[PDB]
Amino acid sequence: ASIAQARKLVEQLKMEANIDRIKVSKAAADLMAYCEAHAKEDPLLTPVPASENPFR
Amino acid sequence: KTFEVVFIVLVAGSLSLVTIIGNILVMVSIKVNRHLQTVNNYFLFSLACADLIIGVFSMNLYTLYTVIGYWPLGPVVCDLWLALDYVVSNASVMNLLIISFDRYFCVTKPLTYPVKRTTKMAGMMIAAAWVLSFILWAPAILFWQFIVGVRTVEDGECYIQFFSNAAVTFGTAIAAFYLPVIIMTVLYWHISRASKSRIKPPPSREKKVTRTILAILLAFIITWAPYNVMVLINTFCAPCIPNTVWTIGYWLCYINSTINPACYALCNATFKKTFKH
Amino acid sequence: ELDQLRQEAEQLKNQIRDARKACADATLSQITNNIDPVGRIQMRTRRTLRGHLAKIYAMHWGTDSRLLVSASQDGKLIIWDSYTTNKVHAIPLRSSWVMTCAYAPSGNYVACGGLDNICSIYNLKTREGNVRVSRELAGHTGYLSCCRFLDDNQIVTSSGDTTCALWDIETGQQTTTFTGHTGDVMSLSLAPDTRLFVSGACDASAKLWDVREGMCRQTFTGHESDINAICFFPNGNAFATGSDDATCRLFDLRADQELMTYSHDNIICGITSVSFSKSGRLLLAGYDDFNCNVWDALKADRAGVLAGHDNRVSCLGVTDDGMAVATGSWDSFLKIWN
Amino acid sequence: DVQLVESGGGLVQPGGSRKLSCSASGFAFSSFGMHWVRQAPEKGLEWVAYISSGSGTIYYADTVKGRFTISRDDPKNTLFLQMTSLRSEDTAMYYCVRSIYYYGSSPFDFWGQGTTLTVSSGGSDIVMTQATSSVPVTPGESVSISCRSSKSLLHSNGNTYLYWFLQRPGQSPQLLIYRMSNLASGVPDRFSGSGSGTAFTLTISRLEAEDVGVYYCMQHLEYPLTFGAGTKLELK
Amino acid sequence: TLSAEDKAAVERSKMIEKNLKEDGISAAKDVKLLLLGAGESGKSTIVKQMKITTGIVETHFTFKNLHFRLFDVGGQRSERKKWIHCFEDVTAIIFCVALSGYDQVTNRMHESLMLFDSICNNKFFIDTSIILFLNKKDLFGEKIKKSPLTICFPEYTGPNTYEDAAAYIQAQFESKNRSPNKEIYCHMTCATDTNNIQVVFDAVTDIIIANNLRGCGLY
Ligand SMILES: CC(=O)OCC[N+](C)(C)C
Repeated sequence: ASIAQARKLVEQLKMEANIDRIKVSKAAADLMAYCEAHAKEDPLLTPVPASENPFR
Repeated sequence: KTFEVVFIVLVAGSLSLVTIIGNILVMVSIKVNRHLQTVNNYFLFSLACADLIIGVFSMNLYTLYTVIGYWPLGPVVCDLWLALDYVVSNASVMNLLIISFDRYFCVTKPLTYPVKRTTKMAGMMIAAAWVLSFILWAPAILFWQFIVGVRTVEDGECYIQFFSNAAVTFGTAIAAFYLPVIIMTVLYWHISRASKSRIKPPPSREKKVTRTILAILLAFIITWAPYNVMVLINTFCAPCIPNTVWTIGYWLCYINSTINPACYALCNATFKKTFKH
Repeated sequence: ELDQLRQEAEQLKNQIRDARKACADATLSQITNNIDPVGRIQMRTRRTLRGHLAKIYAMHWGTDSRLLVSASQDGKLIIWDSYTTNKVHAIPLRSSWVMTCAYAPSGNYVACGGLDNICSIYNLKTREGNVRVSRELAGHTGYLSCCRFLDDNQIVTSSGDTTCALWDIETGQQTTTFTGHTGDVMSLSLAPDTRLFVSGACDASAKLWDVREGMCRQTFTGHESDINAICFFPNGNAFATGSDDATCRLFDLRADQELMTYSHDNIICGITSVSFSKSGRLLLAGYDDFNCNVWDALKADRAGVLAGHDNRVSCLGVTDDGMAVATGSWDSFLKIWN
Repeated sequence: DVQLVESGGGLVQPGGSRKLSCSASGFAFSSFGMHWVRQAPEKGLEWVAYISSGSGTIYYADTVKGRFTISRDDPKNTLFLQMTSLRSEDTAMYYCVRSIYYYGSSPFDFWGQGTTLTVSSGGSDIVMTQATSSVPVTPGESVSISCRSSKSLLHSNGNTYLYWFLQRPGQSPQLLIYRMSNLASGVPDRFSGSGSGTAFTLTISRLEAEDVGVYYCMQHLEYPLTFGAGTKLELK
Repeated sequence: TLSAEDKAAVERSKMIEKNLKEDGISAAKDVKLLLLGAGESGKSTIVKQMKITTGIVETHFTFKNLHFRLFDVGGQRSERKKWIHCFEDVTAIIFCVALSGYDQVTNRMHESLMLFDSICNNKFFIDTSIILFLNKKDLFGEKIKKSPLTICFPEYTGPNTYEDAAAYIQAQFESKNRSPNKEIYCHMTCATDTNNIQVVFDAVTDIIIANNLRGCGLY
């Protein structure tokens, strides 16, 4: 009955509650470093001259 | 003299302002609103452009002419202005005719016609109307005197020269007025007849349709009728027509251009909802 | 014994919340108070692809960033050429109700699905000319929402029966099934390494699956309504979920918690599609109020609007080299922007 | 599976006429472009005509315009060539090729088998020259074949329209590399092509006894299509 | 032109665009419907009397050089609001109500009324007209002769005859719309009735004519 469902739910929660967590400061610094380390290769926020733009 | 001229100038300016404001309102409303923009509105756009041109140029220059009393700029400008006026008037009439045809084909052939009428067909029909009006009016008006090899326009007036000729003015007037009015009234009778209820206090759907049809047809006929009837009595016997009635007539034809934004572009509730702004 | 297990689950979730609270020391807004704003990113329409007759529901780019696929309820799956606005294939479908499409990374196959509960696979490089149906997968008990190609041999689908599955196209059998959701599943995005993926459901939750063991790994719950679009960050350590409560949020895998929400009091209509840029500095999100938005993903402030559609935008996607972005709305048109 | 078989050749007196047929079976005939290519008893290959899918555009060679007519009947998936006022220089073997065209397709991928035809006695083209004529080879050795043109084949689109064909003796030509370095379907990885503008080469690695024959180069930049004299490979 | 053929590709594009146009033209002579209702409301009966497995089940039929597509979507047992946006732009909606709603499942008639209210005021169906079928009209006579109608509607005040009660039910159902751009057609249908395709036909024609009049601006 509901015993199997409850056992599955608690097993899932226990399995999920054993994961390493890093600090949010690092998890934001990594994102910002990736964003600023690829600024020159993103042709969207840095407009491309019409000499190399393939759609115009 | 003292007050009559200023009164008629004020009336002409008021009508010209109304015409321009209505046309520009139509033009802006078509562009700005996504809902209002549709493939069945390019005809209204073309009609608005024609009405605007007629209003500004024809109304203002003819007002100046009728007040001062004689054509200032000489025969060349007179011929150019007459050609432009007649061409754009015929373009307006042809736009009305194309709208009538579109409504007839959309109502009588409901399912297949809307998809078979691509956006290119609309532009083709507008181009056909404008080009046909241009070919019919501009060449003859500009080159009648060179062809017949004599010029009779007096230096004290500005009117089309081949009005003396019988067959040509009959052909132009008969076509330009009497053909589109007959086509329009026949098509609108067919639309009204085929718009009843077939099943088994709001007003019945046929009542609104008939009201709009009568409004459109009366608005066209009452304005454009006085001018063309005097042409046919003029071509045989000129002295019958007094001078004052001709101006009133030439002007009513202009007044017909004021109410086109009302008759054609104020039936959809979206126009009025936008117009509150 | 139901009450005891319920209490155990309550204790487990309390521990989860306490750990999440402990692991947070600052906010991404605080650390990003010094970076340079991107300014007004003005984009212009370059091409308009007008072939369809009904509302467009899905669209996927090609691996070479030139070929494009689109699907609609006119019964057609026509693939385009972006540079020349040419039509190169037109594939008639069996069911007009189509809500997803995919285009294989190698370029040989495409996929389709919808209310018919069947994911179809087509071969484009056949020896005899015209395209033909290769497989017709049928294992789901509800409408499909999103399908992605692992490779030419295996595909992953998400359906509205609260399950996701991984198929073997050669045999045609449902190799693995993923379960754990409560409501309909409506979105799916694969990792850059294609070793794991996420899925957002209509119970306001998103899960982190693993394609090998077939077991959910993390559960993220921040939204207040159904989630309609997910997309990974380019580095594969974060994703953005656009939900139906007129907001979108960014989640981080390792931190296991929300990072930043992108909302504005002038916005009330919900999201339909979400995609990033090649560097992750921009977030593009479709909307129900007939236009699209661009968000400075590191500052949560608007940085442009992509107007030009007069109905709901339903699909959105940037190319694999980041040169262009394509959108498609319910007015049967599709645009390209640079 | 895919088959192109022709019929209608034989002995013709000068001044007569003949009708050649190309019956196809195994593919979507109605959505393909079909060519006609003839080969002299000892010379190389020469292009004859072309008809597009839907019979929209038809092209003819310079030496057959006004005498030959090419038409197709795709409901019965057969291709025709009507010939009028034959001369002594029209005696050759006529082939039938399919040339599906779209973005990324491989034209000239399948060739017919050919019908003989013998007749008894009664400027702006892009010339392409293959200086090499015949070279000896041995198995296990690498050789290079060169084909040069007179106009640059590098279009502004970035494409370079050069096609390489192989004709083993007593057989019909095959497509090796198309436009100008892509590898065709079913051809091994040994073959490779390179070049730029007007000088091109074909690289063969680990030559065996099965890839012996004559190699031809063709251009597709602008009609008429021009072939080359071809280079013959024979065992040393 | 500067095209390097590179020009049969354009020809192919034009040919398949022509095919798309031809397919679109030929797919505009079939009317798309949508059948809604509840169990035991007789919505299967109207399908059965109309002449000629998960997913969308259809009832593909034709009548008088106009082609019809009846989509029955009662088999999709999932969230309704997540796939009804693709079912808009249908010509009409067919709603079936059983007149013998005199028992619990609340009274079935009240559930039907609530569902009709929900479907005629949805944001995707504000402008789509509804054709309403009142099924099982033969049972209703004996049911109302045996039992009164006040069990369903306490505020009923009038004769207990067939005509007045039927008119009251029809008015109660027709008083659920507020949009002036749509109309509700009604019909009393027995369990076994002669014609029910003509009623769909002459209503769909009226819907199409009204839509054309509105679009032209002549309305
Ligand atoms: C075309 C036509 O005959 O009408 C005359 C127009 N009008 C009176 C403004 C000059």
